[PDB]
Amino acid sequence: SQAKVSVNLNVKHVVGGISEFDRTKYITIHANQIENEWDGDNFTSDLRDHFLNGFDVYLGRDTGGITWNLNNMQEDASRPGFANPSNIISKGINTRNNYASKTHLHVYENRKSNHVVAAQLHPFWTGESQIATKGTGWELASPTATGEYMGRYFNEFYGGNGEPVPSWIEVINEPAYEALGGKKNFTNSLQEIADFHVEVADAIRVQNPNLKIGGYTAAFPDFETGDFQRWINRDKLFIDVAGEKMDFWSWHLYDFPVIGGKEDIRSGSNVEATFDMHDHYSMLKLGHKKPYVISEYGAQTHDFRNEGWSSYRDWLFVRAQNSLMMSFMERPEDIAMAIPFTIVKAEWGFNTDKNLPYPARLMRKANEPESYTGEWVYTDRVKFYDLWKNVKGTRIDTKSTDLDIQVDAYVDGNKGYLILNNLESEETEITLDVFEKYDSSITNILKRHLTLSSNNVVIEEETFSSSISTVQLGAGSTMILEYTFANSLTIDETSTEEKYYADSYLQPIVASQPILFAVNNVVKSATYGEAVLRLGLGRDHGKSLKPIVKVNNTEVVVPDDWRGYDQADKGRFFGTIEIPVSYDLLTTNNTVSVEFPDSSGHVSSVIMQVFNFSSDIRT
Ligand SMILES: [Ca+2]
Ligand SMILES: [Ca+2]
Ligand SMILES: [Ca+2]
Repeated sequence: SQAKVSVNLNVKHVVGGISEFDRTKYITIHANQIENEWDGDNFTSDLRDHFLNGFDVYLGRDTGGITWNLNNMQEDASRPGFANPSNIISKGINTRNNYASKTHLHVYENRKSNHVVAAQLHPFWTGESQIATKGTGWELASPTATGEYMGRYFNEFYGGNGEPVPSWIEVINEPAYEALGGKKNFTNSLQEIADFHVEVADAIRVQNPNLKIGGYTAAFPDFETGDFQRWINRDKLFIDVAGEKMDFWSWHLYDFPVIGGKEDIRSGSNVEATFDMHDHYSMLKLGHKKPYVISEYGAQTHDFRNEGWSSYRDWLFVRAQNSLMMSFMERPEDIAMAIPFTIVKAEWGFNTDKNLPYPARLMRKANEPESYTGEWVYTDRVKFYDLWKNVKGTRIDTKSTDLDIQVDAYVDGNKGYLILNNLESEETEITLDVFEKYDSSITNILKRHLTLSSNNVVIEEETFSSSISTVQLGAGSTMILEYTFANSLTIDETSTEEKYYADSYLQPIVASQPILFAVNNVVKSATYGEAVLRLGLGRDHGKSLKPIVKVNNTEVVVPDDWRGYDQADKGRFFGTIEIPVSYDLLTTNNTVSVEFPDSSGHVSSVIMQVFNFSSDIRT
């Protein structure tokens, strides 16, 4: 594979007003610094420091606190099925006081800006699978009782002298996964879960109206399944039923690189189509977008579930998290918080029947996999953080000739961070076209290559004293070039990205029948720019993904090589084809014509991604 990556160090890339890397939202871990797992017999005396400070990692998410407390909360004697308010209060005092006493944890509040808390499914869920509180043995009366508890919980177990209230409250973790029949089900309705969210959110807001509340924390947002029936029955329905009650959308986005020997990957076009369709419908139905909390993402490793830790298994996660995070970094204004699902130790997740530890761990005992003994040492998932430890600064315009090379770049004064992320399993020779208007010289490039070498995660580093023109980006690998310039870079050009949504979505594809889309009110706020027509395509394998596309009745070239892999092992293709559209083809109200040679499937979403350049930066 070969790709040319253009890097315009003076062009700030703005979207939704955001043009700074937000490590508090992106470089995160599914932890809370209060968790005992940060302590213990660790390879270092201060794991919190070594990890959170050492790699400048942010927080975070936890569910056990609210779940344990509900599981052990006394019942309201006057209102069966409700948590007793005075016991929520009383227990909250002890929690806040305990927190206040953990003085050495208080510094890490400045890393908890996007604290996410989700209720676990039980005993919060009031549906058919509802169980009584594990400790006190009573069943939540209603979603209202659940929301009231949660509302009281967040009022009493946070604030005051205790832990600051979390910033993102997910109503309930992965409510549909089991109850609605799993990832391939598309017939079951999310109606009850949606009503659950509305009712819980109403009750939370009653107790605390200043909590951002989200749902439905989908385990697997798979919109295309069953001719998009799954989308209709679940995620569309959630927007329809709960949209006006949610402050944010919550998703878990997991690549499945090794599920029954299949490679079912969200990274690339699929996750893009997922955001695209959900955004598009949200625009059509609600008239606005909501931020996403990706409270779990990365990879799961099903074919390894009967195996312990391995570096390669960490790789599968590390590769997924990179490729997925790059997509989240393209949409900073839509991302409230994205947390790779990496638990510090997940001792609570140890599988005693299998004598295997939880798969998703920052730490492992040194003697693993051979023995669950020895001090806690890092898994190779730390290499992700190691690689990203320095990324900060102003996002600048980057571009790849190959959509499988996801590029981003951030300039922090005289430090430049160029991220090259390989969606594909091919090594790619990247030609670097780094343009800088003001001659500012490179004093140093630290080339940090996070890749798979001998089935282990490694960061291969080379250092350079002058510009480099080509790098080898490994298969599925991520490279950060940490540039140092003689002087702070002047970022006086601007690429303002605005996204525009067709007046229609989810359009059935009929052979030789053009699907006509209006993409209207496109502000061409500059003289120079470029646009990306984003066609969400949901089609069976074997159906064409190269429609004839016209923008304002001018035919535009549809790439044969879309962002990401082929999706062969996925149930079907669901992915956004990113179609270069020239700025001069764009007008205010645009028609998009999409015509396939074959029937079936749908143009799930149509988004015109418009980039408005302060100057002719492409030429
Ligand atoms: Ca770009
Ligand atoms: Ca390619
Ligand atoms: Ca591709």
